[PDB]
Amino acid sequence: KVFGRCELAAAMKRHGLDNYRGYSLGNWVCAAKFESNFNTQATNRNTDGSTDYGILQINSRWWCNDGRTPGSRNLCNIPCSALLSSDITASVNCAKKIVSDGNGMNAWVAWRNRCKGTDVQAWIRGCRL
Ligand SMILES: [Cl-]
Ligand SMILES: [Cl-]
Ligand SMILES: [Cl-]
Repeated sequence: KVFGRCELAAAMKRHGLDNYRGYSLGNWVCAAKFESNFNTQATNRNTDGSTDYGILQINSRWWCNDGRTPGSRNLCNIPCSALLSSDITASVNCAKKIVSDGNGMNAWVAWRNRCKGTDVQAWIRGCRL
């Protein structure tokens, strides 16, 4: 599914990401914009042979099992394909685990490079939340 901006903001709030580990909602919407363009079916191969999946481009090296990432872990205990669903629940519960891990949202290179320090509140402008 390709989420609408305000549509994703509302689902992310409802699932408890607004200010999760101190990251306001616009941070999360911003990260999804630049990771997936709001498309739950986004997949992208990394140089290390791992793959990123879903609206938040959660990676198979640590976080999900795709059966084809040597030496990998599955810390969120999910098939990577569950991150592709139009239901963002597995993605959100997995993001919560990732962002508590130490480096916060820096774990999303696109967040660090494209969202961090910007007017991320713009990503939730106009939304009834
Ligand atoms: Cl915000
Ligand atoms: Cl694997
Ligand atoms: Cl932090």
